Amino acid sequence: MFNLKVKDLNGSARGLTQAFAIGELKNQLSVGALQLPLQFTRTFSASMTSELLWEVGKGNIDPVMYARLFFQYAQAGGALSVDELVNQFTEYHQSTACNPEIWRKLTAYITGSSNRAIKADAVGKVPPTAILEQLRTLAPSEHELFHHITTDFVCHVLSPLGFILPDAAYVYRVGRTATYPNFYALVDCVRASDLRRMLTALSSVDSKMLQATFKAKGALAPALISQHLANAATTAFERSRGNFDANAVVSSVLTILGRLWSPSTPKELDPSARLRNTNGIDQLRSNLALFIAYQDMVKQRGRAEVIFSDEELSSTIIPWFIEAMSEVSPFKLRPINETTSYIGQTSAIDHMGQPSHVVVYEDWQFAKEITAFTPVKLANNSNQRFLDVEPGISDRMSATLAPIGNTFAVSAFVKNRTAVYEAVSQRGTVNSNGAEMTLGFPSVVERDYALDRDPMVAIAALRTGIVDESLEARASNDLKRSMFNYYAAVMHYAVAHNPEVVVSEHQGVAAEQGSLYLVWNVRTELRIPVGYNAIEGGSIRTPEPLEAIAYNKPIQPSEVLQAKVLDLANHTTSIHIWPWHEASTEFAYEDAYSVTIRNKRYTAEVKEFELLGLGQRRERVRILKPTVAHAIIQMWYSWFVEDDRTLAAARRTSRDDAEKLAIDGRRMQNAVTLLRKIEMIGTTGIGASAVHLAQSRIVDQMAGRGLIDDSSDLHVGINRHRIRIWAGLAVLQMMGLLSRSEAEALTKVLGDSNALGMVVATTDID
Amino acid sequence: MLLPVVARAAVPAIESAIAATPGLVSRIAAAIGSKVSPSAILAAVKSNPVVAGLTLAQIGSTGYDAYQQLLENHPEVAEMLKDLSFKADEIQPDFIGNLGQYREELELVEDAARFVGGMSNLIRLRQALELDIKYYGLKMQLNDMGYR
Amino acid sequence: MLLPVVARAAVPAIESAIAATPGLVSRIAAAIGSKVSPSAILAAVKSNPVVAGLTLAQIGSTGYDAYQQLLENHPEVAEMLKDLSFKADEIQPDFIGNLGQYREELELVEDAARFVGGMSNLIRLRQALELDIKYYGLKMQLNDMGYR
Amino acid sequence: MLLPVVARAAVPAIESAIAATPGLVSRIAAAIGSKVSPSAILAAVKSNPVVAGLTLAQIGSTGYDAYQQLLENHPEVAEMLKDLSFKADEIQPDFIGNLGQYREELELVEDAARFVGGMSNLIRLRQALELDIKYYGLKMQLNDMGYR
Amino acid sequence: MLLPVVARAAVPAIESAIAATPGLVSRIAAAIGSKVSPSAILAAVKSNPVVAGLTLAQIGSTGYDAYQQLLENHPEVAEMLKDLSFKADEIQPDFIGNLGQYREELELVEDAARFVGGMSNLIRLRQALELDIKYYGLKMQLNDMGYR
Amino acid sequence: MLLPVVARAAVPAIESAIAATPGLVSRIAAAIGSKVSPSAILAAVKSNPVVAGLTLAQIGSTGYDAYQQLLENHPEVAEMLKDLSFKADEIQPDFIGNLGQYREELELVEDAARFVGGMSNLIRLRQALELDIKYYGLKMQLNDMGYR
Repeated sequence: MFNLKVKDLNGSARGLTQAFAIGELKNQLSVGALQLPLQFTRTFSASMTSELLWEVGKGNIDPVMYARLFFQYAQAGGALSVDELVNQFTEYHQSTACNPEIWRKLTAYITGSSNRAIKADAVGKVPPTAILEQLRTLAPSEHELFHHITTDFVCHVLSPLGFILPDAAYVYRVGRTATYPNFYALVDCVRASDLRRMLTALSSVDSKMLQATFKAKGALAPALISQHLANAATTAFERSRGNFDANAVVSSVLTILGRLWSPSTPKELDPSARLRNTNGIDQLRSNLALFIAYQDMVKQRGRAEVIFSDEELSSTIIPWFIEAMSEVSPFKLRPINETTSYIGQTSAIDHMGQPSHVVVYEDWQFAKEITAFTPVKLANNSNQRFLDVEPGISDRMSATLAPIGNTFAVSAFVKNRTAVYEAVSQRGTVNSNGAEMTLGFPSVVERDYALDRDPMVAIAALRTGIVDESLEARASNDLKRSMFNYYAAVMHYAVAHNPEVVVSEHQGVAAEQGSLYLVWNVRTELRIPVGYNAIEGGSIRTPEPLEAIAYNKPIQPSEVLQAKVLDLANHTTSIHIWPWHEASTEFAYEDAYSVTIRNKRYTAEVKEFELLGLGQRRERVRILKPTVAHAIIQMWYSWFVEDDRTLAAARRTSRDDAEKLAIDGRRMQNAVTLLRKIEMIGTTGIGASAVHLAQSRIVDQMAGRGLIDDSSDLHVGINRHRIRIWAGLAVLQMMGLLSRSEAEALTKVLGDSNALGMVVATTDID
Repeated sequence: MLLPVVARAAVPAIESAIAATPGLVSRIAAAIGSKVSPSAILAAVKSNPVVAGLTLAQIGSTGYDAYQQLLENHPEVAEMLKDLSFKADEIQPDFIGNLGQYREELELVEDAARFVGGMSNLIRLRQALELDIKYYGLKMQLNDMGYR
Repeated sequence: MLLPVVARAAVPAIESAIAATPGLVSRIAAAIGSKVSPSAILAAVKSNPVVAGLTLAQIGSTGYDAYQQLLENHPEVAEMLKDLSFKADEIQPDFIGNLGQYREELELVEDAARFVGGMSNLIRLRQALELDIKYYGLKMQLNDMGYR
Repeated sequence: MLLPVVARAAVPAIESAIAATPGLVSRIAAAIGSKVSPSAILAAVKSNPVVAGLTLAQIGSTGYDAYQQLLENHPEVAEMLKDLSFKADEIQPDFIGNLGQYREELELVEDAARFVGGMSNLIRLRQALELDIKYYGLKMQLNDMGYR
Repeated sequence: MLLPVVARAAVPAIESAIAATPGLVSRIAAAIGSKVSPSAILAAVKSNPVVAGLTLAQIGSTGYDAYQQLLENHPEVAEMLKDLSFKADEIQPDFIGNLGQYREELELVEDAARFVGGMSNLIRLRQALELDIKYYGLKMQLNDMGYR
Repeated sequence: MLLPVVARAAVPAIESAIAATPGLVSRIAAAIGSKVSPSAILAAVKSNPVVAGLTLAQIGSTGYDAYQQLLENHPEVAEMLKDLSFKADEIQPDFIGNLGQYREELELVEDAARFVGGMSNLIRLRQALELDIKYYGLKMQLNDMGYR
């Protein structure tokens, strides 16, 4: 839940405004003075890609995912750039491929014979950990990811010969890929293609002729192996050599797109009719991810300069970039209507038709699986440890979380916001301010849970535009990437729902030469402007991508948004080096149920192992964190509390009779559905066991006091509906899905309505 | 190069501090590592925002507003200046053995706080029990008259 | 930590209070728990907004504006700062026995208010019945002339 | 409670009024129902915005800006403050007997206004028929030259 | 033409410097090449922003804020103004010979930074290994009591 | 009709010019062509922005700020007021014959500019060749160490 004023959008939400995107700290940005229309029809979006685990210790070389591990080691490791990383890798590969001594020494080691041939029967086995440990000494570097890529190259070319043990395995995690390409991401997608051309020549080395002469003769000298490896190393090194700067390719192909996008380019510096008729410029011209990447380029750099020969060189640098993009990459070209279909929109309407509140939300799918593992060391002062999954606990919690996913839809939250805003509406037009916008993105709070980050700093980043410098790099570098993604996704939604876009050029203060921005030409049939513009002429021209959402109709999401759980079950024998401790949580819990029976209070404690079917308190086990479930439940809670606070604010100043009865009936209907929801949770696996244990702890405490059994018609029903509400809160307390402060405030809201009394009043008969 | 938006308020405050005293000019010249002359250190301030921030750390009486303005404009000068500006504070000899005497007692505070709820719930429960009896009697009499 | 928009108003007020009197330095040193030196308590203020609010609750003449500005720009310090800043009022011995004699008055007032409407309608009705007769005559004559 | 935006402009105004004269202290203590101490009336102001509005009504020159700012930031206080802060206007002796002589006049005025148009149109028509004839001749001359 | 926002700050500062001393009027007339009269140099300043920047660089004690505001509002003029306002710095005789002695030192610094991480990480690690042992004992004791 | 934001700075400036001297009243009455009374010229200023700008061009010392503010806020009056305020500059008889002697110089400068790049590139190349040789040696030694 992020609340913004659509009128004071500068001081309200600067982190998503286009003035901030092209360098306006002030509010000064023009209406469409000088204009040039454009029609976007494609975009480079990433796929539906989430993070996963991949293992490197085997004899395979997968070039796309070694490229991906370079991405994560360069960016998410705090290193310089994947451009510099691929440059040092080319230097390393040149030094080991143009050196004949190395490919003799580490074949002498892994064959055992320096000068004399080996027979076909006296063939032993050396594990790849040993050849890695001596490759570290022979060919030194400072990056382990080069020694891995050399190790499994030589294990790939020796594995049919039978000189290596297939035993060991070893696994890293790969990270989260952004959807919308930055300038730097375009540079990196050009370098990653050249690295993939490097590695796919190493991946094709067969040693079929070496195996054939081994079988035919019975023996082979180590010099044939040392030649057959050092030939293939140089065949990849020959692919490595003779490349373009990715920076100077992308900066030159984005600058000429700027100069033929803008309406006010000088006649001097202006692309001629040859390069303008380059095969492919007509497709890169109507592309939107390139527009926002151009804005980010001229934002960061400030200006742009050409280096290449602008007549014949640049008319054959462009299809190299087209091939780098059109290759299998993270970023694929798609139509503009495809990439942003999980967004939905609704609004609260006046009698004239004007919006008062507008809600924009992401449509999610509740993930309902969960895993419990235990970490097992290998040796002391060595973080090589690996970790064992435990069925019979993860199965219990999965079977408990699977009914809770069938009651927490995301459409049924905005559908309750709208009923609130239609039930508390007066009869009077809205003129004093624009229609305030709430945007419900569970992904913000989900990354706040996933990185252990305060939500105040993300809300502050979206509000005042800037990020904080106090927090560390592994959270700031994800905050800035997330913030760029939200700006880009807003503009894809706005352009895909208002395809009438017209490019201007900002030159008011003009701290740059030319920095472009769209405007929209949405037709409205309204009279009073939301935001601040002029509504003249049957249509409005607005520069900002959020007001163009504030004039739409209700839109329905066609696709859910999906996050998948990480994979500990399949590879359970490998050792784990990725940080398992940030993505797992400690699981221990204590709760207690109290009830007064004729002026005497009875308390029943309960622990988590008694609920989980365990007898012994185990203390090593850790749950992999349910961030999607927790984020959906947090958005639901914050919306429930906000709706109740607005109805309590409007019931006091209603000053009417029928509208006052409507507000009161709305509150009662609201609280009884909340109570039935929690009580339906408290009949699941953990909840029913908590009931059957807390009842036993109560009953064996009434043992000394002889008391007469009660009516057993209503009294059983009342005590049943109270114990189930307690169990339903306790299970969401014990899984991380609810804090104790918010469970306590939710209990206060349910208690001050006499909601259990109004529910039991419909289990009587008069 | 320092941006003019910072420089407009940053330069005359440093110049007024130099006109107040020249004894800090030798201090900032030995601190940054430039020439002792005011024109040389002012050119270093104009050409490097890190040198400007180190001068606005050496003087902070009048240069606090200019320091905040350079802070709000450039973040990277702050990210480097927190590392370049670090004074290890003096520690007492009795500090860790003194802190060992409170282990028995912070545990007792937390074992109360887990039961009561929050820290604020503990403080408000402590105040409510330490409160006077006549407030309880006033509460009972307002409930007797029919108010809640 | 403390925001600079608040701190640029907080720091000169504390500086003026310390320059005005040194006894309040010892007062805030005993109240917060910092060292008695002005540099230490000023560092505690600049480090922690709760400590800044406790100092602005200690000094009250020139610190009210900075205190309210901190309460504006820090909404999350407010409940804990209220729980820490609590002085119980001194209740009189005669108050609840004095209140016990107004149950006769208040019940009659509430019955008449439930008859009329709201308390605002009761007050407006009482003022209209207490109002002068010439207003009734004026209302009758303005209705007689064709005005409503 | 009182908003800080109101409170920053409201509290030193009441403090300056008390520092101006102490004769208003007993006046506002009798008007609200507080004790005669300025700390008591200041606690009542900071607690209840209706009491804050009554104090900013009792002091009139120095607190009119804080009164209007309270009335801006609190629309809820306005009707109850108008109900409490009421004083009856003194009526003239021959007011209604003087007003009875204007039924001849205002009927004729409204009947003329119906035929003319608006009251603004009747005022402009009265000024046009009161206006000098040289303007009519100048209009006819500019139309004689073909200017319209 | 020159911007009005720039001219409102640039014209009275130059005219104040003219009324201060006319040797600077002769100096800027020789520097730009206009006629020596104040009206002629002011008509050049109001017409050409490059000439306005040259004059606001010729007077620098009192025209610094207007000069930097011109440099804010006109970023296009900055390249040509920097090119025309350029002087060669007097280089030192022992400088490059003293610099060639430091290839042994900078290579070791950069080799250490390649192992550690960034230069910020190297500075922080050098500070930590320069730090006293009592802080390590303090962190061990807080971990011993159960505090991460 | 003049804008109020313009008029609130224009009207007291004209009033200050009238309070300075009354000869300017007769001067602007002869210039604009209105009645010589100050009320008539002050009404003409508020009635017509063209007349307002012509008055602010007649009086020059204090009216330059309000004149630039009028030129900011009124774009439509700019071309018309530039036409109405035109005076021919005095031209010298030897100016064109003195200018004719310089084509030999300017043609060579334009050819060298076409070769090098812009005039900025020509200036930078002329400075780079005019520079000392020790800078070339310093560049060579920083490349010798391996720094680029």
